[PDB]
Amino acid sequence: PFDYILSGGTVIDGTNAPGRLADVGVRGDRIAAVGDLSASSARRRIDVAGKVVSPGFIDSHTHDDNYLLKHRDMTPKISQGVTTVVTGNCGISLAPLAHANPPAPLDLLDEGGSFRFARFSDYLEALRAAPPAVNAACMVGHSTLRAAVMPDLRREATADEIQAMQALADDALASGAIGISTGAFYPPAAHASTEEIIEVCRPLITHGGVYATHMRDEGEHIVQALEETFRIGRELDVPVVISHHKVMGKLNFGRSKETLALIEAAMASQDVSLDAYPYVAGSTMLKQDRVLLAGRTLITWCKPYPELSGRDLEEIAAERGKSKYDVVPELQPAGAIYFMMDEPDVQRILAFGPTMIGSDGLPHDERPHPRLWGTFPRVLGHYSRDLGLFPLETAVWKMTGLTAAKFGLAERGQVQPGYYADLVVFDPATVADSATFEHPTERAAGIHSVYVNGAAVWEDQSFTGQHAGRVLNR
Ligand SMILES: [Zn+2]
Repeated sequence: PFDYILSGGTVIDGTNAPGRLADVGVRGDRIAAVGDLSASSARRRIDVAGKVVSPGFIDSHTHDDNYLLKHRDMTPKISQGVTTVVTGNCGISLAPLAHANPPAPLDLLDEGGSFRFARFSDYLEALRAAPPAVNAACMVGHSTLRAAVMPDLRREATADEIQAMQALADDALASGAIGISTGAFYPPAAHASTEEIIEVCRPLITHGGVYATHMRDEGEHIVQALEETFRIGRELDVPVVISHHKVMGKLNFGRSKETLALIEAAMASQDVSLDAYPYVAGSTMLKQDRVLLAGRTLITWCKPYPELSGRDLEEIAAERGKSKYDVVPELQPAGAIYFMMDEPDVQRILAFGPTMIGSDGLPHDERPHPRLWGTFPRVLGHYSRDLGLFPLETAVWKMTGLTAAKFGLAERGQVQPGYYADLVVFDPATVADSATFEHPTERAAGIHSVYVNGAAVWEDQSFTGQHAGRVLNR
């Protein structure tokens, strides 16, 4: 007999097909059957009339590396329907690095002494021994590798340093990492050359992993950064994933037309993917950057002056008699939210066929960007239903089947017999992001229940206590 059947709802199967009335039966960690299951014995037949049963949402871009260890409930994600997270993005991974004061932006993962894993395998073992509520597909970050190996980050790595970093990356992949990410936009890797990145990432071909990247620049020089990324992909001969695609700064508004055209052209000749979050503001370390600081900027946390959390940086700066750019050093380390994108570009990028959804949530932040709690329902409700940017099945595909295919997460991302029972039950009419910039931790509406490997992890608007997630391999 099946353990349970989600009966009477509409199945949106993750393959980008209009929903159809069908039941979903689960046995253990697997979807046993899909269709009219009235004739199948089941221990429970759960009524989900009026709801959609879809595959669990796979987050396209997280910084949950440490959150998985410290807050196993993973409430910000499971409350949104997320069942799997891709970690170790933008060159930032929790492991391998034993360091009491890692360089920003690695601090976005730190709760205080969190960087304690000398080997990547140590980190994966900790996850497997105390599993989180969601599955984890983990990448190793090139900036973490530089921090672990280089005595001086302000220059290109020597061959010896490249050898040490490549060895750590190869061990990580052998242990289960699904790829390597870079973020040369950030200080720890700003001096890394294209060749350094290529040499450290060589093992991806041998292990069948992916190359993910926070491009070197996402503004004035985004074409050069895209070309660098495509070149790295061709040299590595592995799939590339462009993280949180955007065009930032007023001088670049509207340029999504140009960037998406370059990406679409590259996709015709090499393997390229991209993801994005559904908002007009970014968030990361507080950084002295003319473009990030051009517009409205809010502080998310601040080490030297904790009282600044939540404040408007222009006010802080002006009261200190400085521009935002000049006041930044005295406030570091800190985090911020930057209103530097334009709605038409965000919509064009979200609607671009291949764009996967990634929240880019920064879970340890005191006053976080709402994308941490509202990304997926914002796409399903606001964008799909309310604005009609894409039909619901396409919005679901962009956070399920597409993502599972690009990251190579076998037997996940689709409601198919034999696949793992990572599932979401949501009300298409009411699903909505409730988190706002003012109240960024509000739980989404319309998420009825969420299942990971067949076990309910979210029910009655609460974590069930099921630590059902698994560390995944490509
Ligand atoms: Zn990034």
